[PDB]
Amino acid sequence: SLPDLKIEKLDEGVYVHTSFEEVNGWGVVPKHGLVVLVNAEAYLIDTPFTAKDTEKLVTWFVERGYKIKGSISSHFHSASTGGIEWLNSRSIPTYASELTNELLKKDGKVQATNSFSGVNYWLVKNKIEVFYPGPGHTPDNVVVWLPERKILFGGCFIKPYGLGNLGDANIEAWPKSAKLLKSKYGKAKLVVPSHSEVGDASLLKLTLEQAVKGLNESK
Ligand SMILES: [Zn+2]
Repeated sequence: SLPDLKIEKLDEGVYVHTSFEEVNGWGVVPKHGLVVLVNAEAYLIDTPFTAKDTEKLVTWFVERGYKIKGSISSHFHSASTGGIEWLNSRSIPTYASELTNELLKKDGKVQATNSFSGVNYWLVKNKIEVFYPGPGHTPDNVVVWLPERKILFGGCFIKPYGLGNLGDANIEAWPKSAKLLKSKYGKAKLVVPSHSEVGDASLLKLTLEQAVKGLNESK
């Protein structure tokens, strides 16, 4: 029995949702995503691994007066797209970049209903921006920046303590990508990694350092 889905308030209009999967090392590993409340509507930033937890997360907010306006998945792995099938099935708009949908399709997974490309994309005009620093953890990974609170959701592109699974990683490009991220969001007040506790802009530096170390230690 895996731990129960958790939903904790991180900042005004921002919640961190946490779900868990069983791996082959850390046994049970926590996966953090967010929920951004704009007006009386909620935007899911990454989905839980399963339909069960995505449903629990959706209903938690629906029962509090919030309509689910949509979800955005930061990379193709289930940790971020596990709930797209369920959300699609409820006609809740789901978003992913073209690269992500291509990896999903290729992996025989259901794709986001709405796609996008380019370095940056505003999911919600001046409130939720999606940024692509380039390949790192996976070919498609993106981050989501909330300008108002200065919060950066890094998903698993932010690896401040070690890079983890390199299976779909691009070790030679990760450094460049992390440099661009660090220059782009040095102003973040909070950086939310997928598997670790929340931190400040230092996580961008630390991620860069691990990426560099990883490239060096590869050749
Ligand atoms: Zn991943």
